[PDB]
Amino acid sequence: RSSSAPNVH
Amino acid sequence: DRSSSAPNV
Amino acid sequence: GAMGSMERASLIQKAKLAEQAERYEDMAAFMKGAVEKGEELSCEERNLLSVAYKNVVGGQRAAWRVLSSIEQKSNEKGPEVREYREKVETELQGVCDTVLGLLDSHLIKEAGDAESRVFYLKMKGDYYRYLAEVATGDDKKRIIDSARSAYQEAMDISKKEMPPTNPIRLGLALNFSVFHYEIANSPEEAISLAKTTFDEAMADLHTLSEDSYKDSTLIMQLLRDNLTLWT
Amino acid sequence: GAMGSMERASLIQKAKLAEQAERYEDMAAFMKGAVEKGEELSCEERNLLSVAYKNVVGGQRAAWRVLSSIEQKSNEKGPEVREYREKVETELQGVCDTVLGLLDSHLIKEAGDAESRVFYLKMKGDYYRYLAEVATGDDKKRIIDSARSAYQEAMDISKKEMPPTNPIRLGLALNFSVFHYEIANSPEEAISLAKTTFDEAMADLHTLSEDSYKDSTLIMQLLRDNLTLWT
Ligand SMILES: *CC(=O)N1CC2(C1)CN(S(=O)(=O)c1ccc(I)cc1)CCO2
Ligand SMILES: *CC(=O)N1CC2(C1)CN(S(=O)(=O)c1ccc(I)cc1)CCO2
Ligand SMILES: [Cl-]
Ligand SMILES: [Cl-]
Ligand SMILES: [Mg+2]
Ligand SMILES: [Mg+2]
Ligand SMILES: [Mg+2]
Ligand SMILES: [Mg+2]
Ligand SMILES: [Mg+2]
Repeated sequence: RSSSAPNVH
Repeated sequence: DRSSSAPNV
Repeated sequence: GAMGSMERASLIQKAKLAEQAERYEDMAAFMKGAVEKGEELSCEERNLLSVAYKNVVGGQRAAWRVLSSIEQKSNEKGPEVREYREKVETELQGVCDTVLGLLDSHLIKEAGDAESRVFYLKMKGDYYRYLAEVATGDDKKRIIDSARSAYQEAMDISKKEMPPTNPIRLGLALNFSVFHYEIANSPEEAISLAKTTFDEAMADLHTLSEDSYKDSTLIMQLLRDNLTLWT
Repeated sequence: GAMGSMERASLIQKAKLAEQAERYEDMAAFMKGAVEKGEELSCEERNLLSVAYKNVVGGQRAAWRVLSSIEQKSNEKGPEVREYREKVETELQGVCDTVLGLLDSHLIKEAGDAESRVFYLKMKGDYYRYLAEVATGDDKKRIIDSARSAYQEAMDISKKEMPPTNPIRLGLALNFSVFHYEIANSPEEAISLAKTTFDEAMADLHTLSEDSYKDSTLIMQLLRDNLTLWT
């Protein structure tokens, strides 16, 4: 699977 | 430290 | 109940799916519906029930501890920490009451094999212990007496009907020892029980069954870990 | 709503508490309640809202994928796998509908800086995209067009109002390219947008801000991984 923006901070 | 109890087997 | 219209076999099947999906609130609801059919639970099903509610309440306890720590560290602010801690506390108590109700209403009984009777009474002691962790005042004293009686009753059965290496016997003794030490302020009772439990298991370790070696030795190591912590 | 009586400041404070307690359902409820006060959210509060709903929906997405995978293998046993999958699907759709309604009713507007406006339209595209992952039929085609429109409108703003290294611009471009590839069956558009975004960021590296450099680079790192996967 492609990577989406991560759940950061 | 907390005492350890039985874990999730 | 929300699960009353579903067949028992489908509830067990969905509990297993929910475990694979790590949906432990769902898993517990499914297993509560299975219990309420009023049929006996197998060893495997008891493990599903136990895994589901331990994950749910375990997450609440971790949360309650985080918030309680912040709350105490605001006593060295507004009411928000207490309110949110009380909110999580109330939810934790609801899940414990749900487990205790299932145990009282459906699962604890005089019939059945030793594994089942000891497991349910241990669970009763454990969920009174989780209530005790957040209780205060005269409520806390009542809860502690209830955990103890449940645990003792489990211990009496386990000593008569189970070998000293049985993982359910061992896990019960470990949790009872934690109760003594962390809840009932009886460190000597805790230390003594862990020591006797370890020793009697170690003296029979050569008799271990392949289906049980892993569990037994891990619980034994936890007993020793606690003794190192308490002495 | 259950949060209508609570002060805005207390809702934000408890949202931060719920994040420390890893109580993401609670955190989302608190931030929905804060959004509904009708005041604008700061960057820090937008991060609280985003982290909260992404954790909730992300857990449902992972669960839905596990269950959907198990369901595929009865094409390789009763309705239970499908039923339980449909139950998680419905819950996922409810949460996405909740986020989209907040975005439409309160958050998307003409005012505010570009980060805010780009963030909310990006979020709208993401939650239409999550709906698309489970939609099946004439519903799905509409959802895909809605995601596309939200992303494009966000893209227009970020290109006119933000430097090519802004972490929100990058994250928007990353997710839009994911939409093209995984949802809209448009691999060429995905590589081109990903490459152009990566390239133009690399050519304008001087626009990096130390307080956001780490964020920017992580998204660029991910664009490169995606191009490596897609080519
Ligand atoms: C066979 C049966 O009744 N089982 C219930 C169990 C398997 C054991 N319990 S427990 O709480 O007694 C326990 C034993 C060993 C270990 I390591 C952890 C917990 C938990 C549910 O599964
Ligand atoms: C300042 C502001 O509005 N923010 C919202 C954000 C900080 C950024 N978003 S995001 O989805 O644009 C994103 C950017 C970089 C990374 I690494 C992950 C996500 C998420 C919430 O916080
Ligand atoms: Cl609260
Ligand atoms: Cl279901
Ligand atoms: Mg039946
Ligand atoms: Mg001070
Ligand atoms: Mg209270
Ligand atoms: Mg006010
Ligand atoms: Mg559905």
